[PDB]
Amino acid sequence: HHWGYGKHNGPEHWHKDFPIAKGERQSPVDIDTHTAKYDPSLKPLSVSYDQATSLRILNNGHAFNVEFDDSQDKAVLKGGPLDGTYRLIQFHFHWGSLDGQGSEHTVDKKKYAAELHLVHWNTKYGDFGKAVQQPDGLAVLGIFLKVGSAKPGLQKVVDVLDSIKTKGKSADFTNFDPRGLLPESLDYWTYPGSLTTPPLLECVTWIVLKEPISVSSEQVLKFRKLNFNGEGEPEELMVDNWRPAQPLKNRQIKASFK
Ligand SMILES: CN(CCOc1ccc(C[C@H]2SC(=O)NC2=O)cc1)c1ccccn1
Ligand SMILES: [Zn+2]
Repeated sequence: HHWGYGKHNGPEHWHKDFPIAKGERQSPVDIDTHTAKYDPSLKPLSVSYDQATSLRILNNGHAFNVEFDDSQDKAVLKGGPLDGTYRLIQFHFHWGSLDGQGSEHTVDKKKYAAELHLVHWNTKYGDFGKAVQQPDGLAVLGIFLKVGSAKPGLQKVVDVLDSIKTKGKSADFTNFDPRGLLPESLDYWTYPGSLTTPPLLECVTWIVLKEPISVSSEQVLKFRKLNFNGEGEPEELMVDNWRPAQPLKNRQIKASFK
């Protein structure tokens, strides 16, 4: 009886195994656009993905992860609210059963169809496992997806999903350029939070882009054909793999833009 997104093991149950689920800096949150404060001291975000080396795509039973070589400073996030250098380790998405839900963060209570998370770790902690034990260990760049025109740069991801349908399947996934998943603007909101799955560690500086990317209905329909289950188990469609908004508590969301 392990955690997941069902009636019996979903977010409302996670606190039993992971009491930090009720902590002081949990994610995601609703972004109240009128109460976020413009912070003119926030720097532009530096996204340096020119040298990114993708390796593999994995269905881990909760999402699919596109994994990168993080053994050198090749794909790094710097600037914005961050001190020092954060290495890209993986990206994944959260999405819904319906276009009207799927994002983890919300904007004035609006749910997007999906949310992309580019996960980066602070190089001053040496490895990802050490970084998650630190309050400034990770930087996650969150990007909303809305359904409209196709995202050309997403299609290579969409087309490999047939090969990783079930939990524990992986495939080669080299030479994927994550710059093709970014919107035009790097305007962002930022706040201190957590991993949005168990172990729910309070180690993340969240950077959520204001501008969504557009993906087509066909692209997100292919996400929804993935399975939570392993091969030869009853089919459970991988849909609604999002944690809902958590209490903001004693936090301020800052805007990089007026
Ligand atoms: C290091 N580790 C393994 C898991 O740590 C995680 C890091 C990120 C994620 C993905 C989350 S965070 C986000 O933005 N969206 C997600 O889905 C999940 C687990 C540990 C460390 C201690 C105990 C157990 N495992
Ligand atoms: Zn995530």
